[PDB]
Formats: sequence, C-alpha cells, structure tokens
Amino acid sequence: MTDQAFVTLTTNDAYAKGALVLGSSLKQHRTSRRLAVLTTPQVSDTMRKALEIVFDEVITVDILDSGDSAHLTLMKRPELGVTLTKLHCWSLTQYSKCVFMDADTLVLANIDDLFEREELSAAPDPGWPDCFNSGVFVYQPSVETYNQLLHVASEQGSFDGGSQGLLNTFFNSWATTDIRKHLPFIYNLSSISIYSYLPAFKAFGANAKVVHFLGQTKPWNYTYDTKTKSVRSMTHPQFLNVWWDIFTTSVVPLLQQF
Amino acid sequence: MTDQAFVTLTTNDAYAKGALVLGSSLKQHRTSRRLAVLTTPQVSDTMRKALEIVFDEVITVDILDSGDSAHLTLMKRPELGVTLTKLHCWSLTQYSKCVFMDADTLVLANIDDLFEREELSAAPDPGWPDCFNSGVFVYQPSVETYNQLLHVASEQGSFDGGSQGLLNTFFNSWATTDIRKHLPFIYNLSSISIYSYLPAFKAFGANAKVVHFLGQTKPWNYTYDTKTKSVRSMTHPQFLNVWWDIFTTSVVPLLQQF
Ligand SMILES: O=c1ccn([C@@H]2O[C@H](COP(=O)(O)OP(=O)(O)O[C@H]3O[C@H](CO)[C@@H](O)[C@H](O)[C@H]3O)[C@@H](O)[C@H]2O)c(=O)[nH]1
Ligand SMILES: O=c1ccn([C@@H]2O[C@H](COP(=O)(O)OP(=O)(O)O[C@H]3O[C@H](CO)[C@@H](O)[C@H](O)[C@H]3O)[C@@H](O)[C@H]2O)c(=O)[nH]1
Ligand SMILES: [Mn+2]
Ligand SMILES: [Mn+2]
Repeated sequence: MTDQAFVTLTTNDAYAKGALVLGSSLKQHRTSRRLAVLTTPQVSDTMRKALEIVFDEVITVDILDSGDSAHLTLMKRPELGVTLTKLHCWSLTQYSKCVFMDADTLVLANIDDLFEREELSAAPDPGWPDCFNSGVFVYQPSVETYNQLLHVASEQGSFDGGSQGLLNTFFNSWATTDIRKHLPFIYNLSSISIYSYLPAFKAFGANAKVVHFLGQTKPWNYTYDTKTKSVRSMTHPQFLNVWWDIFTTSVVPLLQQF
Repeated sequence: MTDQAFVTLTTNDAYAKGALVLGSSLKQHRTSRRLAVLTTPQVSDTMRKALEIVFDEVITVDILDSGDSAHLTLMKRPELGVTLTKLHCWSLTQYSKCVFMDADTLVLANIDDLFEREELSAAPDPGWPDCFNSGVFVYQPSVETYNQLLHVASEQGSFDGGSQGLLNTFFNSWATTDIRKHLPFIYNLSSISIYSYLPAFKAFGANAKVVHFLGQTKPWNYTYDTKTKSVRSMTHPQFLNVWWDIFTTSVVPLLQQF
C-alpha cells in the first residue's frame, strides 16, 4: 500500500505530458498504491508543479552532476544518459516493491495485481520475444542491485543502446525461467502490434490493460480535434483518443492553474 | 529414435523445394530421428520421387476426397484447406512424439534435444508474443487430439485464417503455463526479426538453430548467382545463401536423377 508504488520517468517537458496522462490514468482506475516519478532539472517548473499534484512523490535526479553515483559511468558511456537516469528507479528504497512504467504508456484498467509478481517480471518484447520489454516491469528497489546494474553498464554497456539491452543482460534467466515472470502481453501492449498483427489484436485486444506507444511518433506528436474527440490522420486510433481525452480533460486544465 | 520424427508438409511443388531443403539440412546435421512429410496429390510425380529419397516416409493426404475425415469440415470452412491438411500431422500414430516444421524453415544445427519437450511446445510469435508460432512445435500424434482439433476448427474456425490461430485457441494455456513449453526463439527464428530488430539479432543471432522464412517472399522466390554464391538484391542474406547452397548442392542434382 504505502510501501509499494508505480514509478515513471521524464527528462523533458514532452515526456512529462506522457507521465501526467499515465499518472492520471492510474488514479482514474483507482490504484491503491503510491505514484512516483523521476525527473531531471531540464523539466520546466510548470511541468514539475503539475507532476507534484498528480504524483505522490517527485524525485529529482541529475546524472550530469558530479555528485551522482551514475555520473562516472555516464562519462564512460554518454549515450546511456536516459538509461542511467532510469536505473535510479532501484534507488527508491522507501518502497519494498515497484512497477516501473515508461512515460509513454497508458493504463486502461486497474493493474494492482502486478504487485503479486517478483523481480524481475516483464512482458515479452515483439520482434525478439526472448527479450522482455523494458517499458513495464516489476522490480524491488535496492542499492546493491543498482550498483550491480551500474557495474554492468560500465563494463558491457547496452547491446541496444537503451535500458532494454542492459536489463535483459542482467536479468538473463527471464526467457527460460519461471513463467510467472512473463507478464501477459496485455500489461504492456505494443501499439505497433495493434495496427499490424490485426488478427491477434481483434481476438485479444479487448483485454488490454496497458498500451505502450512505441514508435517514433508519440501521442503528443499528433493533432487532436476536441469537437470530434479524435486525432487526425491508423485503423485503431481508439487508444490515442483515450490518451488525448485524459490530456484534454485532466492534464491541460491542470497546467492552467499555474 | 524409430518412433520419433520431424514432420513437414507440402501441398504444391514450390513448397516441396522448401521441404527438400529442410529435409537435407536435418540429415546434414545428423539427426537420429525419422523424417516424414505430408503431401497432397497436387504435388508432381518428380517432386514426390525426390521427397521419397530425402524423407523416410511420404504420406499422401487428400482432404478434397470425401473419404477424408477433414473433408466435411473443409466444406464448412473451405478457406482452411492447408490448415486442415496440416492437422493430419496428429494422425501419424506410428510415432510417439514428433516435431512439426513448416516447409519454409531451415535447420542450421542439430535440434534433436527438442524431443525432450512435451506437447505442446513452441517458440513465441513476434508481433503477438503471447501466441506461439505454429511454424515449429513439439506434439504427440493422437486420433483423439486430431478429432478434438477438427471439432474446434468446425465450430470456431481460426481467428487468423491459418493453423496458428487454431492451435493457439486449442493449446491456450501456453502463454501462462510451463516455461518449458516456450521453445527458445532460436529454434524458430523469424527472418523478419533478423533484418528488423538488428540489435537483438547482432547479440543472439549467432546461436540460431532454425530460421523461419515468414514473409510473402519465400527463399525460392529469389534469384541466386551460383558463381558468387549469393542471392540478388537485405542486410543479412546469409541465411538465404545457406538455403540456396543446399538447394544448389543437394536438391537440384537430385531432381536431375529423374
Ligand atoms: O528523452 C527522453 C527519452 C525517454 N524518456 C523515458 O524513457 C522511457 C523509454 O523511452 P521511450 O522514449 O518511451 O522509447 P521506446 O519507444 O518506448 O523504446 C525504447 O524503449 C523500449 C522499452 O523501454 C524498448 O522496447 C525499445 O526497443 C526502445 O527503442 C520513456 O517512456 C520515458 O519515461 C525520457 O524521460 N526522456
Ligand atoms: O500453399 C501452401 C501454403 C502452405 N503450406 C505449408 O504450410 C506451412 C505454413 O505456411 P507458410 O506458407 O509457411 O506461411 P507463413 O509465412 O510461415 O505463415 C503463416 O504461418 C505461420 C506459422 O505456421 C504464422 O506465424 C503466420 O502468422 C502465418 O501467416 C508452410 O511452411 C508449408 O509447410 C503448403 O504446403 N502449401
Ligand atoms: Mn516507452
Ligand atoms: Mn512458415
């Protein structure tokens, strides 16, 4: 309850919008857990203040600062900035168990049952199913694990340049061990898989609990008509329209309070 | 040994080429099991004779004939012809356990360790990871199971129009039960995933044991230069070139014997 949380991340104002929508969707579906978001100094004061209303806790991380434990590793592998910031999710020892969620995800139903899972639990990644998608995962905050993850980042880096490669390398038993650590795909439904593998989507898509907007084009990169309540041209904009309805209804007016 | 086999299928001469390459690759990697192939009357006599040399057993199936157990179901769902023919793989009760392999797959290493698996074992499908790919699976021949599969085909059909939808509907516990029934992706490596998710491929692709040529364009739809030993323009034609080397070296000359 108080010791468990959903954790997201935002390094800029664009992803902050995503974080704000994600946070609102979690409250909308009455989560009994806390909401935390990792932010960087590059996030504007207005976005930061909005996040302070939506989330129960707003933590500030600055790996660009020499005082940060990940900085040394950043100098060695500068292309891993976002990934190194994301790893600080393991530094939140005020929580016994958390569910990390990318700022570009959207909750469509209560997913508190994820807290029954153990580290490391995640849904399979489309494209290479033997790797889990790092957009949504169940983990347990720990300084030891964090240090172990930093060590691997320093020595090996990430085979994909992001957090997915690093996490899959460290939590390498995922593909062959414990089916319970394989989160059902509907807990991290790739938006690409939706408009593509149409048959499978038509069959199981209605059970979606979380949508992950993976492409280059994020939800905030579209134009939304408030009158027709739909984005402008995608055979399935329904999810983009939900994202935008929350943004229009709860997020935008909240940003006007400042 | 004698009671276990690899089983493929070919309804025409084009896929027969694939079946012939697949069969040769299995012998090349010294399989200790038998090789069986399901064929239809539409397969030419020359292709049939070549298959009789490569495979230990060539079974003929004709669902277009009123005497076939699947015919009645075919009349009801005519678009399922290939799928209904494929299901006859369960009718091979002369074998205690088999590994079904699509004619468009290619074995790059001995995979006899698959016979340690139980029905139903299969690799995850890219696109929708909670569904297994029906191109490669471990099953146990049985008239009862066959009748149960026909029954489902008749009543529900297939959500994807092919065998994957039907098999996933029947063997629906796959995604949430027994990690051992999840064959490693390298036992059914989608050719699409190779040229696409490049990072993951560069990291684990060298361990590939089976390649599955999924697209519209099958290996036999390419032009191969015998002098340079490579197909004509694909950042990774290496697999197409292996397929063609076997076809050029073992299959083509074999077809000349007739
Ligand atoms: O400038 C940035 C970029 C990313 N993020 C955060 O990092 C997360 C991950 O990155 P994102 O921008 O969402 O990338 P994706 O399109 O979701 O994908 C990448 O990350 C996925 C899971 O993390 C992998 O499946 C992909 O292969 C990888 O390309 C985002 O949701 C944000 O929370 C920021 O805060 N600021
Ligand atoms: O005219 C035909 C068509 C198919 N086959 C056989 O059926 C198998 C399956 O079909 P294939 O032509 O290989 O289709 P795929 O491109 O491999 O894909 C289909 O089948 C896959 C697994 O069976 C699924 O992952 C895909 O979603 C589905 O589109 C083939 O390998 C052959 O053994 C024939 O003998 N004759
Ligand atoms: Mn993401
Ligand atoms: Mn196939």
